[PDB]
Amino acid sequence: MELRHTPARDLDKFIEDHLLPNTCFRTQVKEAIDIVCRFLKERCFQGTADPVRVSKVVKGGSSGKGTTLRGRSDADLVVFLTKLTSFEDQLRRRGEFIQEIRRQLEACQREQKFKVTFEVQSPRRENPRALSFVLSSPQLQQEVEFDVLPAFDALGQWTPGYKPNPEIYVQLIKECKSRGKEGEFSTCFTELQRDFLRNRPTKLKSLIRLVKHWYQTCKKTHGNKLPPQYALELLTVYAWEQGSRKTDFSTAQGFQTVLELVLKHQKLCIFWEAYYDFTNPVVGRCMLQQLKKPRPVILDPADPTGNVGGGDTHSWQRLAQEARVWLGYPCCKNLDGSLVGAWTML
RNA sequence: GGCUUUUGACCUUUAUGA
RNA sequence: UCAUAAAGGUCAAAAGCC
Repeated sequence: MELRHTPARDLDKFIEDHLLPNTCFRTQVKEAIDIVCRFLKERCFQGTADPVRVSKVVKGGSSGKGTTLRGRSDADLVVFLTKLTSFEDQLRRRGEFIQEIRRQLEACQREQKFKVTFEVQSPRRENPRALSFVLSSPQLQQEVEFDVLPAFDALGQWTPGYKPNPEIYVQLIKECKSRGKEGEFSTCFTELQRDFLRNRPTKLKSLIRLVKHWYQTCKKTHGNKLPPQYALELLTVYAWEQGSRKTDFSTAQGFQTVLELVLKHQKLCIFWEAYYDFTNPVVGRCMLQQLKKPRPVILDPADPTGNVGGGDTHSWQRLAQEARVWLGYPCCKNLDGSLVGAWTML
């Protein structure tokens, strides 16, 4: 029943029975999300003496991408505030707004609205990106974990399917590389990150789910010294774009392709021009600098300052060693014993 | 041939915030 | 119009099952 004992033919069956989200489970999470969202915009930042307001609460993480694994009762919310004027503004006052959110959550708890339990000092205080807590509500039938991140609304009103004005990227690059905070404000472009995955073929998302499951399995051996999970998601998308491009493909072949790409990480230089490009001199120069870095280079399609590769070859070494082992498992093999084969790249 | 689910798309509408 | 949840209808993709 485990993935490592599942034959290649049966990968889609494994995904269906173990990875695809459940209806009743998902409805609980969505209601929990609405409860927190309404708390933020109706209670937390709504006082008449309070100038700060919520322009939008954006659902990030896997829930925004539609790549959620079954049994995952959690949500990552980015709350964009009208007060922040810049990225540096966010970097300084984020600890302040997190304190306020926590104080209002305590107030609602005092008023017996719901029950919240905060994560105790897993990160050290200063500088935190998120407020972490578990929500318990009488309306809900299960508990839901939350990560809430206050952010400067860099995109403003952005419509999916369109390129942001590059001037926001110029602003980002200037502020980032002035204080060495490359990739620090990728959360501001959460909407771009989920948009990059939203319209992908259904089976590609299922493959992402499978890759994520494999990743988290390895994560129980190595812990947090692996590359970011987001890097594996981008790598999976890259594999499909270069080697398949079809709604219908072999799940096993896609899986082996990603594993082999992990092995060949020393030659990975991956980027997109989905939301930015070389047309703007400053932006294009930033892109070029990134492509000249030690491999693997996997540039965030939403943030030109972010190399998801991590700049840690040790993490990729540990993942490559898992990749080589898993290539000998039944999940990459036909019943006769031979490998299903990887996609032919370009 | 049929059903269901998951993930998206489109046309309206409701609530809340901007 | 954007964000979060929901209502009605239609469409698509993939998967599972009969």
